[PDB]
Amino acid sequence: SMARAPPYQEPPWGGPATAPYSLETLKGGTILGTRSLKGTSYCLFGRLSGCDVCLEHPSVSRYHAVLQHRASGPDGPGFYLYDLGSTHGTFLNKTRIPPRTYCRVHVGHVVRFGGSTRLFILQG
Amino acid sequence: SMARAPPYQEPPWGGPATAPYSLETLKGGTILGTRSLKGTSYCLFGRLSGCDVCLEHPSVSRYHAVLQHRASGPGPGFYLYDLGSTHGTFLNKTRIPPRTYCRVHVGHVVRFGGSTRLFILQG
Repeated sequence: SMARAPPYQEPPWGGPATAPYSLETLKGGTILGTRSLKGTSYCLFGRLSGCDVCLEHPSVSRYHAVLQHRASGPDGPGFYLYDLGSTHGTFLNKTRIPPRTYCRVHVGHVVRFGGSTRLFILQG
Repeated sequence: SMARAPPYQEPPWGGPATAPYSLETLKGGTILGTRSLKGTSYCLFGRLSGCDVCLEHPSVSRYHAVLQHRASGPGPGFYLYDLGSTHGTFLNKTRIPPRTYCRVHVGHVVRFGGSTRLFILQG
């Protein structure tokens, strides 16, 4: 069979995060760990082991969503959520975002994928 | 009926938040809602009805803590200040010292006493 394409193409405006932004995980009222976004151009979330963040919940799509960073100017931050046509949705605070549409993630905003219990907080 | 005034003195460096900052409230992995911090210098938390954020949990003090904004000059400056609460104020995974300003970076989590409610500073 013909080898599948990668699930996502980084847009021309994408680039690595240079400032010390991070993603903090919450699970059911409990603060878990923090993942640095420094040096990250984009973070791919999904149930497949090949994702940058591998979610276990069966409602999460194999390739679910991407958090894309906009290239920093020469010098707030430009992070955008992009749902890959997920089966059970991507949520930015309470809103289910439209598929395949870049949605700005302001600092402190919460992201949830499908029915996963994990919440991800963009932090500065 | 009505209570005494809170034991808080707005510091000289305090001033109103002009940018659209807010507090997102969570409980048990569920997002509850958002509280705008627009047009306020400080947000008072506690069990008394006079607080800006009124918590019902009995472990939350009558006047528990303040989130104080630093006056904008010519990262936002928000600082948490526990009013000597009996059962503590938590920032990140730490119970903060009483009556000490502690920087709350955007997206960081605040909790009061034994309450399961979480507050996230958002931009």
